[PDB]
Amino acid sequence: YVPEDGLTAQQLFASADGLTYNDFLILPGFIDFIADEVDLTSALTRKITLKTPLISSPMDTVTEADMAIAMALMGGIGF
Amino acid sequence: GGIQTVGHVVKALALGASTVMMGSLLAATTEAPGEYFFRGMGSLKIAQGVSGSIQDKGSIQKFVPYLIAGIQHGCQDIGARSLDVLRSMMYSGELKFEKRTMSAQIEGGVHGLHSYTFLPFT
Amino acid sequence: YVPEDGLTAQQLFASADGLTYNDFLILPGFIDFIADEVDLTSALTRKITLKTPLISSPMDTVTEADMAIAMALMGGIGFIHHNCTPEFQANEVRKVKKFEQGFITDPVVLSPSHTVGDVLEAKMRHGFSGIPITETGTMGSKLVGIVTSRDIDFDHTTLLSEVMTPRIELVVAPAGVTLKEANEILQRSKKGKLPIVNDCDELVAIIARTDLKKNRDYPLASKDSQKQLLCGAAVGTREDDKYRLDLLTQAGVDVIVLDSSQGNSVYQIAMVHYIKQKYPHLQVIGGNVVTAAQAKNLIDAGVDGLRVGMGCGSICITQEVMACGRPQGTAVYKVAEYARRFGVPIIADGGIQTVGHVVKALALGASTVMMGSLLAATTEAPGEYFFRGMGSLKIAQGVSGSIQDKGSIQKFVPYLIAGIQHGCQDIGARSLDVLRSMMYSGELKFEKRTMSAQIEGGVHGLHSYTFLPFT
Amino acid sequence: YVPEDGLTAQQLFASADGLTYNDFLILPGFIDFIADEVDLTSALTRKITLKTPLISSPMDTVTEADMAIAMALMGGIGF
Ligand SMILES: NC(=O)c1ccc[n+]([C@@H]2O[C@H](COP(=O)([O-])OP(=O)(O)OC[C@H]3O[C@@H](n4cnc5c(N)ncnc54)[C@H](O)[C@@H]3O)[C@@H](O)[C@H]2O)c1
Ligand SMILES: Nc1nc2c(ncn2[C@@H]2O[C@H](COP(=O)(O)OP(=O)(O)OP(=O)(O)O)[C@@H](O)[C@H]2O)c(=O)[nH]1
Ligand SMILES: Nc1nc2c(ncn2[C@@H]2O[C@H](COP(=O)(O)OP(=O)(O)OP(=O)(O)O)[C@@H](O)[C@H]2O)c(=O)[nH]1
Ligand SMILES: Nc1ncnc2c1ncn2[C@@H]1O[C@H](COP(=O)(O)OP(=O)(O)OP(=O)(O)O)[C@@H](O)[C@H]1O
Ligand SMILES: O=c1[nH]cnc2c1ncn2[C@@H]1O[C@H](COP(=O)(O)O)[C@@H](O)[C@H]1O
Ligand SMILES: O=c1[nH]cnc2c1ncn2[C@@H]1O[C@H](COP(=O)(O)O)[C@@H](O)[C@H]1O
Repeated sequence: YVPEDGLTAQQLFASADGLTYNDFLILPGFIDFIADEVDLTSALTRKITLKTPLISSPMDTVTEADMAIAMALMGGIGF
Repeated sequence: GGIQTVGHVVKALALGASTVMMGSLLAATTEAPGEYFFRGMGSLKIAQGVSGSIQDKGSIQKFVPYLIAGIQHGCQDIGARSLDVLRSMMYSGELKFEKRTMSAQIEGGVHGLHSYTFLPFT
Repeated sequence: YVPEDGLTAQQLFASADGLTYNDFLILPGFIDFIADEVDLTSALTRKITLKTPLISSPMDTVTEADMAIAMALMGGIGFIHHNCTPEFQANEVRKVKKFEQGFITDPVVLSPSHTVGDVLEAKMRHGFSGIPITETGTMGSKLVGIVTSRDIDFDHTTLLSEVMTPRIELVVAPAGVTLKEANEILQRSKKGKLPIVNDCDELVAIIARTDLKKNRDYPLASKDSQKQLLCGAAVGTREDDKYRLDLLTQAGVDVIVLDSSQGNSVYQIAMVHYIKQKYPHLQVIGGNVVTAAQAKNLIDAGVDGLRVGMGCGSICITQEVMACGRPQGTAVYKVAEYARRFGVPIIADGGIQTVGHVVKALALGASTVMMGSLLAATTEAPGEYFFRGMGSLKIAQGVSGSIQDKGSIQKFVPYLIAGIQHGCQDIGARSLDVLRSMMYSGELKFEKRTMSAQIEGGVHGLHSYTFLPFT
Repeated sequence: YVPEDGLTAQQLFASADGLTYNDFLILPGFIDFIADEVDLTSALTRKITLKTPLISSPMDTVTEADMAIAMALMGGIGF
């Protein structure tokens, strides 16, 4: 038996202090697989599944046609 | 002091007490001093005790085996192979407690019945 | 805009203080429906759905055959206690299953050479009086006639051939016809019995007017695909329980519950594995668990249901004989919030004293509620009156009590249903499933009830009084 | 994975509210042994080990010679 350490997400966010990404960490676990085996298939909407989570934001300094092509080729999607 | 039942004996053994010393639980028995009908040692300059009476409970040689079996079953229901393992479990944090408010205390011999008898095998 | 009041279930139970049913309340909501509209269809195990959540606990002072019948008729289910000979338990389950039948596939029959005394003897022995008659005195023979009570309203030495209604007169339906058409020809016939014979004129099975009359009378009964009452039985975890279970399944049990003070043990898990190997079609309900850790390994073993609660029974002295236990409200909440992910329903047993406790238990995630003392003194309960925990006697786990008698189940349970319906209607839940979804999403909110708020039930402002529930 | 339930002894007694035996419970665990297998050997003092924890209190209404004998015979000790 080994005691549990750290806060669940629910416990962490219950305090209502306004956390951001730079304000908490995830404690490690157990490794029994090569890194490349991880699968990133993610769902964009309820009928589109992307093989990677990456998306490019719709802005006039990013996501041209030539970037939407080059980001759809790599598994993501561009707006 | 305070030991009234096997539950209290095991609770005291769980909290770190190596042994448990009994008073009233053994006061009325075939081996206890005096005689029957049908006392705190400071009970009499000031009264530290009281003079009581108890229902008689047979003999120690027939009553203590029940008190041992109750302890064994109480630890077996917890998963401790011995008292030392039970106290080690309490110390390491493996054995966990729950608080018992009054409305959870009344859930022992609940008063749903009109009358009853106990008959412990003793 | 109106501010939110009260604590969600999660907020109420996060403090970890050990709440019970008498230690909190549910704040009301909005009413836009008549009480009778509420729907109580509850799930016993993963393949049994009961039209009411009431269960009778397996004990030697409750759940006879005559109470399992009278509680299955009213929509619930009853578990036959296992403090009896295995043949006795099998007989109890047989009598539970042979109350209403549909196709009576094993009717007792006689040959024409028998005697009116024999027919009367069989009547006194079982209860059925419409004895079919076949040439060989068995199912595999020509149907020659039938003898019923109306034929014997009287001499006892006369043979059945002199009292039978012959086959030339009988109105019979050809075998292989669906149940509906069989009932149609029975009802146009205006006669009590409709034997069923095949194209070879050989008796196959019979149906009775009284079975469909019982269906008409009891709309909420619980039945299987053969239209015969649903029965459950309890069994221990010793070795002899294997032969016990063999006998039980011979009787025709539908659901079996493992009986143990603490469920989480290698012996219970071995029984679960044996059951799910020998009888894959039988639903097994796990033992008494009060924690997620206890529930997990029973779920893995493959219990189709879970019994939650330990130490809180009315007749239970476990909390005093040993130090283990957990308050009923916290126990039911915290094993029913975990079980829900795997679909195994929960049966919160013990501590139920009132309709308020029944509804409180069903609000906290318990799919069904199992009752003890509430049903112990009734016309259908075992024993006799004047004017007992199953471990009450090496050590006393129970107590022998007495209760004030409460009439019959068939007149007591409708009030118990109406109370639940009104309690949910006052909250605004169209059904128990909606109530538990409300509890889970956070819409249904609770309030704590200190002692000075508990004393505000039947307050002691009165000198004396009477209750008179319509029952 | 299954979440932990209940309070450790340290957590239970940290509040400093004055608990007694009738004020808390012990949650159950796992059973893989017959009850009789449990061993109760307990230590009275640093050089006396009793095969059972039971002791009889020293009082004038208990622990005669005839009870000290009958309690030492059963594994305990009497004062
Ligand atoms: N409210 C409660 O939680 C509660 C508490 C105590 C008793 N009860 C009731 O009392 C009745 C019996 O309780 P019980 O605890 O005596 O049940 P039980 O005797 O069937 O099981 C308890 C004991 O049986 C032993 N056991 C089980 N299978 C075994 C096997 N194969 N080999 C060896 N030992 C084995 C266990 O180790 C344990 O000591 C039941 O009706 C039960 O529900 C209920
Ligand atoms: N002979 C016989 N027929 C039955 C029995 N129970 C139901 N039936 C028939 O099976 C059909 C059941 O459909 P309904 O009567 O519409 O519905 P119900 O009463 O809810 O039926 P259950 O779901 O069995 O309660 C009808 O034809 C009934 O007459 C029974 O015990 N015996
Ligand atoms: N009212 C009434 N019911 C009858 C009569 N004869 C038989 N029955 C009922 O027919 C019903 C049919 O259901 P079952 O009990 O399953 O019938 P069975 O399986 O043939 O026989 P038993 O188990 O012996 O009762 C029985 O419950 C009997 O009570 C009779 O003369 N009058
Ligand atoms: N299929 C059938 N066709 C014709 N007559 C039948 C048939 N089955 C039974 N009978 C006869 O009809 C008469 C009454 O049958 P029924 O089944 O209504 O009696 P019962 O229900 O046993 O009597 P009770 O009036 O006590 O309820 C008897 O003479 C019986 O033998
Ligand atoms: O006279 C007395 N006054 C106060 N405490 C006493 C007296 N005599 C014995 N005790 C203590 O009280 C205990 C008995 O309590 P019991 O276990 O509940 O019966 C023992 O722990 C004693 O040492
Ligand atoms: O003999 C016993 N000792 C301890 N608990 C029992 C015993 N018999 C039945 N029980 C349980 O106690 C309950 C009955 O409590 P009630 O609902 O308050 O009457 C059911 O949940 C049972 O399974």
